[PDB]
Amino acid sequence: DEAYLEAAPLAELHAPAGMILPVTSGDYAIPVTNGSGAVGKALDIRPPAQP
Amino acid sequence: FVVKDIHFEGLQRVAVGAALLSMPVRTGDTVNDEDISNTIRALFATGNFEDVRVLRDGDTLLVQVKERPTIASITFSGNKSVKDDMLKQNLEASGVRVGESLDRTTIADIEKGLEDFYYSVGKYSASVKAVVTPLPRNRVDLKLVFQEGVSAEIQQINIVGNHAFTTDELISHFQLRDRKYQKQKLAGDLETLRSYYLDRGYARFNIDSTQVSLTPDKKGIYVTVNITEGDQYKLSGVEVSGNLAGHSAEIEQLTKIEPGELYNGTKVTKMEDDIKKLLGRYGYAYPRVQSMPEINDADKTVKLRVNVDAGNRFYVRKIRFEGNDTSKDAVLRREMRQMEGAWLGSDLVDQGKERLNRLGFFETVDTDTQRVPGSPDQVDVVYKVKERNTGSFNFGIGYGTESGVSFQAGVQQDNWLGTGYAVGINGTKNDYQTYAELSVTNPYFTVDGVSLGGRLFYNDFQTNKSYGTCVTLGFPINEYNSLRAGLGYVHNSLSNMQPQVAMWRYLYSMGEHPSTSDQDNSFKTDDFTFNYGWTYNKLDRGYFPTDGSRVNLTGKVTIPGSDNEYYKVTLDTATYVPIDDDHKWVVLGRTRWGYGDGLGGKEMPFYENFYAGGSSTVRGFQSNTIGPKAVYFPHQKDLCKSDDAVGGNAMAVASLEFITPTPFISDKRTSFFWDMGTVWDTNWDSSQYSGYPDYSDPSNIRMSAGIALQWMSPLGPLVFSYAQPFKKYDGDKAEQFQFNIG
Amino acid sequence: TYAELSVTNPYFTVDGVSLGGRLFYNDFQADDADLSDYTNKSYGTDVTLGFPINEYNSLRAGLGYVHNSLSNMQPQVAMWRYLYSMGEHPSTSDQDNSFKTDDFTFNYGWTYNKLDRGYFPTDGSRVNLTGKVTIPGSDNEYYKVTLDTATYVPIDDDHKWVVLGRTRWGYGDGLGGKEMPFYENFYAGGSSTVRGFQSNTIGPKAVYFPHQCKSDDAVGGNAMAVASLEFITPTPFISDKYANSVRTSFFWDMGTVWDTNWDSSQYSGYPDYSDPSNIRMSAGIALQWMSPLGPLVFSYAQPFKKYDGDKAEQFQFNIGK
Amino acid sequence: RVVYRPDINQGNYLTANDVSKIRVGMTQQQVAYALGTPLMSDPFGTNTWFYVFRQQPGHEGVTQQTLTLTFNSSGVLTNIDNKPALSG
Amino acid sequence: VKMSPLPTVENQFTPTTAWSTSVGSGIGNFYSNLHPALADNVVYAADRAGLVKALNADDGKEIWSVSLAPALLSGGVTVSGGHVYIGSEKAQVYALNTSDGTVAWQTKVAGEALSRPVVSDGLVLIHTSNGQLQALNEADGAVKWTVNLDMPSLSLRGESAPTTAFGAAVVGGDNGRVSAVLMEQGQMIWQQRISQATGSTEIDRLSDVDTTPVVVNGVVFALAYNGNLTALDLRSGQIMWKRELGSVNDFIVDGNRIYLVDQNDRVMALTIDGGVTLWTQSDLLHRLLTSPVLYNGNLVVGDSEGYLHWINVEDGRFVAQQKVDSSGFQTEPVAADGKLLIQAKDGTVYSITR
Amino acid sequence: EVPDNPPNEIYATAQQKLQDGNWRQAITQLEALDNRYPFGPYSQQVQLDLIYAYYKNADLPLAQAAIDRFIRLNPTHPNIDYVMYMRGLTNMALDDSALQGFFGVDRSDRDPQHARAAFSDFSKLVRGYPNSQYTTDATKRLVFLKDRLAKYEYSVAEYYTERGAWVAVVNRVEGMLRDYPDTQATRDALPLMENAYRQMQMNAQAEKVAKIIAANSS
Repeated sequence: DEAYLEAAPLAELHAPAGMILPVTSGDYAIPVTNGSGAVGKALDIRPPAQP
Repeated sequence: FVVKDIHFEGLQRVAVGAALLSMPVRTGDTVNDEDISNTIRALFATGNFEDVRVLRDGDTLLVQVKERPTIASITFSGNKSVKDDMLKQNLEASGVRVGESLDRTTIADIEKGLEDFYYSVGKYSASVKAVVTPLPRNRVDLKLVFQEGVSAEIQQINIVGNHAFTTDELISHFQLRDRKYQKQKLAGDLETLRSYYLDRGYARFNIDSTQVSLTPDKKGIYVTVNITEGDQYKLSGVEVSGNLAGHSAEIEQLTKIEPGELYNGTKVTKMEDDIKKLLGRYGYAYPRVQSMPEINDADKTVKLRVNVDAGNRFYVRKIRFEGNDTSKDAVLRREMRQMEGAWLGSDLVDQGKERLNRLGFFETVDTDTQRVPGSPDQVDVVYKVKERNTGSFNFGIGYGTESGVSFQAGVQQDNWLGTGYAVGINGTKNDYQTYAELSVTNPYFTVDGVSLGGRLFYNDFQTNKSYGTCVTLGFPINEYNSLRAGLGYVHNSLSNMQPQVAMWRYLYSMGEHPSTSDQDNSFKTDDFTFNYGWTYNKLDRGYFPTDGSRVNLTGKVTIPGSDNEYYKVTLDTATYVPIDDDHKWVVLGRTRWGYGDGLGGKEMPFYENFYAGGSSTVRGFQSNTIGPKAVYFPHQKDLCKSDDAVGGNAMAVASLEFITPTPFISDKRTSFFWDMGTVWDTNWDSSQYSGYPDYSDPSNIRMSAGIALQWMSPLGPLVFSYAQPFKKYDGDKAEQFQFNIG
Repeated sequence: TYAELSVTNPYFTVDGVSLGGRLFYNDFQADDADLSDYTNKSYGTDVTLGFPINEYNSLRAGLGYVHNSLSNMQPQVAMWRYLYSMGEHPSTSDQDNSFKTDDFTFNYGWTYNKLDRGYFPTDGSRVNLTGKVTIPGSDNEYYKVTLDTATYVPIDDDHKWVVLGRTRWGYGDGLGGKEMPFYENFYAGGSSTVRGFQSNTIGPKAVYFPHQCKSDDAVGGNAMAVASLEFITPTPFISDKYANSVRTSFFWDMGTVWDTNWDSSQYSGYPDYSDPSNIRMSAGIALQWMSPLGPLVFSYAQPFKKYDGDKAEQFQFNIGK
Repeated sequence: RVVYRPDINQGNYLTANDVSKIRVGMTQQQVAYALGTPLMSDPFGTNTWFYVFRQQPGHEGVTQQTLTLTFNSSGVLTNIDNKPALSG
Repeated sequence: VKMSPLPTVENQFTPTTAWSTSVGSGIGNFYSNLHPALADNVVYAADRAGLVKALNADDGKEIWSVSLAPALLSGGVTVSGGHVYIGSEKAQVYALNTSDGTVAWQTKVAGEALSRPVVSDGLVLIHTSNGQLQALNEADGAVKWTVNLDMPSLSLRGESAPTTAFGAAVVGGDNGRVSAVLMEQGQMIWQQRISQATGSTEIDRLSDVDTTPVVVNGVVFALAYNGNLTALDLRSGQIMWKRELGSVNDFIVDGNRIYLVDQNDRVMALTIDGGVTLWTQSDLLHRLLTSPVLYNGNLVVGDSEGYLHWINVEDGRFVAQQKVDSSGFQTEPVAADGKLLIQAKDGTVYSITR
Repeated sequence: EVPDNPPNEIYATAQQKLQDGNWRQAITQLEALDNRYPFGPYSQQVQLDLIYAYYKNADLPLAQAAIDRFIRLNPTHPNIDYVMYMRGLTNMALDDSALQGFFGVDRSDRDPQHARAAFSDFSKLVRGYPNSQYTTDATKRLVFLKDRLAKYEYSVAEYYTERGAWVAVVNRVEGMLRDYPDTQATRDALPLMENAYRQMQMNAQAEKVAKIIAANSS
């Protein structure tokens, strides 16, 4: 199902002058590393064709 | 000698690289017969087959091994005394892992091990035999069968050295009846004897032995236990010191008992547990409490020292829910009476858990506490819950050319889309009767608990038709008690009803002097209602109350220009009291009081009359048949009488019942009761009659006696009741036993 | 209202010999169906032991004791014939009447649950057979037999085109003169049995006596032989990619019920409802489906042949049984 | 204004006999020992603890004792700001 | 489970019972060493309920009815001159008077006195099932000295009745170590473990020297349920030779020949020295046997089913049978001059002669 | 389908049944094939096929155990990246399992545990095998999971904003500033951190959190 597309893109807060935000940790997603794979319904759900 | 190459064949179970890495000397090294034997031994360590040969005839060495089916699975040829799952997991633990290597030596080993295990469970005479079969691609299957006889009956327990009491008292309290032996039960019954002696107060009691013996025939086990009783010890006043938190007044009030009384083990345990709980109530979640008796030969006097170290005050950093699915977190966290970021009121957390079980939508609730990793001072509390899935759903339609439509519908779900609603819809079309109702409550319209609810209904017999709507506000007004107010609308019109005198006097009471003949009556009114109500939930028990009194009261009045002016009162009560200080056996008094009466010169409308009879109102009579009987004008010449039930305007019921989880079966549920109920009709006046009942006074108090049974059922908790009417009058229909749900 | 209580221990004996005790409570108004209007109230107990013989089979056996109590049976030939048989003088002219029995019984049965899937079965067979006999004693000396059968056979190894056969058989008279007329009797029509005929509408219609003639209200019958051949297919249109759980079926049903003891002599003037030859027929289309809230059924039928006053019910819907 | 609501309690249980334990120049770890851990700390780039004691039972007046203390970098107690009542 | 088919033979000896007496209650099915005993024409028998009666050997006529009471009278009678001694599974030991059966004293021992009392040079030895030896002075019942032997938590009933020779006792023990002790002050002289064991987490750890050992010419014979018959040097306790063939209980030696019962419940006989059989009986298996007697020249043993076997002293031929008894036996028969005595489960006593 | 042992060529008809989506036939034939031949050449591929067939049969609790068994059987299979992706997507598929998919009322408020497990697994994939052609969709998973968890934390902060446990809200909304510093939920949440300082009269913090919102909100 499609519903996990159209989730709002992340947009990092801007730190105001003269102070800074906490250190951040845990549930941070590493960037896509230019992954060229398919997205969504285009993904081949089938298992590998052969070992 | 130096070898330049090695020759292998097979390698089914182990690869060439494994052989190269395992062997102590590799290709190109200096080796001799001793080193070759060492390389053979190393290969054995990998798990390969026992038979091997090596030949040296040049620059290369040839090695061969005898491969054979070794990979095994386990099956057993029937098992009665021991279940299949325990057998297979036990077999795995003994060494036969599904997919492990197997050998005849392993067959004997597992046979012996199974014999040992069987002996462990009390069938000392069992025997085990196993065989194997081959499978394609070098595999085996294992089948083993068992020979066993009777398992050991225990006999005399021969408790020796006692001088208080005697054998039968101790063995009566033991789950090991003079039956099957079990070592763990021996431990448990060694603690049940110790606790008995400590409760009686032989605080120097000691057990210096215990052994079991098998008759040479091994059919049974003698138990024996030596006792040293010591002297008759006597308690002395408890003395407290340590890192208290300044609560010494409450601790001393809780810990102090009069001196000279006898020592008791559970007494000291309950006192120490109450001390740590009281510290747990103020926020010391993990106190370190210790108790030691001063034992003195002087006067045999015993004085306990109790040391309490309170530790840190713990703050609940974070409340989480797990299993909260099909329910939004808001509903559980609003029922949770304990706040995040507060000091941990321990029994405030348990009051939360209790209120969640009160809600009743959850199959189980468990409360855990754990410290946050690496910080000394903050506690994390999480609730684990299961869903009842209340949503019983039924629907059906038929549609036919000669039967244009018929239907029945029924939908009651709590937390319909989760959240916290209660939605209840029902409906019907038979050919004789149309019915429908819808109701919606959103009981936390404000987070303080100010409930809102509304109901719509439509009722239409092919004759009586009625429809209406009401709403309520349910604002809680203390910890226990609750209060409600409400408003609504109903309409009725009746038509062609039997010419009953009670109704005709009512109809007359409007000034609508009826036609006293020919069934040609028709009468319609719109009615607008104010509700008050009052409630008292103070039973402190999840399912079957034991020592609390509940009260419930309801009003209606119809001042706001309704086509009839009247009022109603219901009061409903259930007072429970335990047997002396033991809430496991209990007696209760359940009572009611109904009254309803005319306003504005009118008489109360008949259709609002109270009804008596059946499990709902009074045990031992047919449902709603205990109201004063009707009376009719003559038709297919006097004021003819008939034994048919019409509700009364005022009512009283009192029944006293003893609730008894009687341990005739293993306590892992019945009652008996006296019962009375009456119904009477204020504006029914004897002056118009001669030879008719005493409707004008409740004099006709009628009763039953009998017993009831209670049980747990999927939908709801069920009650079963039996009675015979020892005090009943003419035309009082009854039968002896009846069923009800809740 | 209807209520029951049942609990079973799988091992009274270690051979899988289970013991299940059933107690029940019933409150039945015959006016709540097409059945000729009378009230039936009953309660009782059976103690039942259930155990296999091979594979998936079960045997069962069990004594039972039951209470029955009757009231206000509308004054008609069948009911008064039950009273007569029992020897209680009938109040033919006034329906102000009542009658109770206590009854004492044994039952036996067989199950051959060679089924495949609880939902969307394609290759399997079921036979459910139970016999009730009253043991010498009771107030009613009836005997009863109930047989139910279901068989699935795939035409396509792809298990899309399965034929669903069902049959349903029963019979019961009793020892001596204590018939089984009025308190245990089979019914046909509804969504179960032959679809397209109204609930319990198939069978004899009783005869009035004049009261304070032939009527078209059913009493049920004591002899019965329902059947249904139901042919099942892929649905032509729905989104198979999702809908592969939804069942669509074409069906043809047979219904017959009769009374062995409808005496065509005494009732010479009224229809010969003891003839079984009056088989009712219906065939049509049905859908059966599992949805997160509940299972659904839809089925229309043309009851293409039926007898006079047999009340048709051309389309049915139900959820959640 | 009589419909019952559960008592609100929030933050660390400060008391008149513990707060005198706070004195300038204590090391932050020993302040954590003296008053227990702070239920609130400034996320926004400086090392300060906001002890708060707050109760609001039923509908009676809210009562509060906020206690702000600042640590310089490396964790030495520089000051103590005590407000013994709500600003009202 | 397997069982013996009740072997049969023509009654060559045609034995007959001289007399019987229904003294009172039986021992039920409680395995308990409760055999009666004879002394100067008067025999003594006991009932587990507490009843004890003195009977005349030739007619079974009783003279006592004292009950001493439940008390669980056990550890069957032993008689020495004027005193009658008998244990009790409530750790009591009674002394009674042969003349009339009046009580001499009651005294207390460390736990239940299962072992049959043995009288020796003014001391009454009673191996209690706690694994403690105690000796009670013959005159006055006060306990003189005590020795403690370690116990496995699971054992057979440690009858292990001691025997005395040359001023020293030898006694069994449930851990399997035979121990020799001077009679004077309970000083242990030697211990030797009877056999291999421990092929199990517990049950094959059974090593029980349950039988009463015996001593001939300074040579000790010993037995253990799981172990072997063994010969030991009385002086030193080092083992001499082993016998794997049968190890269960209650062996008897007479005429330089050894007789014993196999755990399989078969009788056999062993040569002068070394564990080799000259014959072995068969189809006795898996049915409760009892200690043999060897009363008048025939070797006789009781069967749980209700009857006696009569076996040739030198050969295993089974010759006579069918002296059947009501409900059978769970206790040792006993030997007497020209007479045989034996007690049934129900408590009835019988004598057999020919 | 008879349990009678079939020759290994059954894979052809079994694979056909899989491709045509005869899921009950596929799963029971593949299970039989594995159990009859667990360690032959068609071990690992049959296992991965059984994983997919159980995933399309929607019997997700058994797919969880199956994946766990696969990982502990082989922590280094050359397509183990697919196995991890399937465990992540199996976790989320159990989250959306409610009947609400027809009613359209969201379930962001429900228990986050399965969402958090799914997120952890997808993140472990994106770090472990990023060159896989599964990474990109896994990142599209990660951004939605990191949104859903933050909407849960926001919902609890809103509830305590209503009850008035103002320390509880300041603490949790601060937690969202530690864990989810970039999502929409946190941007709706900063007004709560504001109000929760206001009602506690920590104006020394209110003047910061107003500045942080005002410098950032569109």
